[PDB]
Amino acid sequence: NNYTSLIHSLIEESQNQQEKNEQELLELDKWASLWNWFN
Amino acid sequence: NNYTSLIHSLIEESQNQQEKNEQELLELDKWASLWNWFN
Repeated sequence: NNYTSLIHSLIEESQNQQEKNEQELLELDKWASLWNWFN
Repeated sequence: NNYTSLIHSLIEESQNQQEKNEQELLELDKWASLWNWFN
């Protein structure tokens, strides 16, 4: 019934994946913007 | 620039999504807590 500990682990996993996906998206934007500074 | 709003449209959609998945995980946390408090 350890479900409570595991469910909380899933919650954290869900947040680690969103935060990295978003991080990486803003990496792209910085680069694309520096890139468009020349184009 | 339009890569920027596109990046943001994907950052927003990734937020809403992550929040829905967290809500369905919270609802599972409710049922495991109910399971527990009974028995």
